[PDB]
Amino acid sequence: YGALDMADFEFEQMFTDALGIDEYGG
Amino acid sequence: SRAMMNAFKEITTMADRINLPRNIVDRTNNLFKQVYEQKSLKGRANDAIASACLYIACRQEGVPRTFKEICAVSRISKKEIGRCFKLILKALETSVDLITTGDFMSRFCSNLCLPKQVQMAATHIARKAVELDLVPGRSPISVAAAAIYMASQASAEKRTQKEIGDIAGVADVTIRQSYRLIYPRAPDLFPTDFKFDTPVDKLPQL
Repeated sequence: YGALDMADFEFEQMFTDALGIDEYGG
Repeated sequence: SRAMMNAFKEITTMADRINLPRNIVDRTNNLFKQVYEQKSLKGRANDAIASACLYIACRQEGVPRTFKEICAVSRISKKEIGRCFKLILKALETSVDLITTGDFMSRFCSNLCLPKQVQMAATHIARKAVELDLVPGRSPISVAAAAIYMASQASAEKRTQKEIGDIAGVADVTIRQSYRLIYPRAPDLFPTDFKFDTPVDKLPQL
């Protein structure tokens, strides 16, 4: 089950800035 | 081996520009040495894997308060960066998450030339998070220490996790655990007194 954990940090690397600019998309 | 030498050079180039200590390069070299010899990871994204190991290296000693200050390379294949990160993150832990009980003082945590302004701010951040129980993965004490780091960040204070992990004697990884699902979309941990020194707004990744 441990090896299943990979994309959990993906959102903390890509989505962090991707979503971070969502509320600042102006 | 092809991306091995490539990634190393990329990391060294960035680390040298940011003026990072050997603690980064030496660690990244050791980490990449193992992640490059993975069955699943055959070197899909050199830049991503390089940044992944780099982030883990500066996780404790090297991070300039925020990962944003060193997000020079972390702007490409960010998906794969976090992907490989979790793989190595669970491979080696400092095992400092065994105390988290002496942070009740908090004053000693600011012994590293840290103004009490950060102290008062941190307690307010922690209170909002603890009273809301945003992060029930540890204890209310862990949120306090983590809040001190957050307060320093928003006050333009470049501190590392090492101080809270070793000097404070709380729990290094506890900061990461608290600073996990504590934010729904933005650092909504400010009650009212927090005027926010650093007006960056978009502050993701520490």
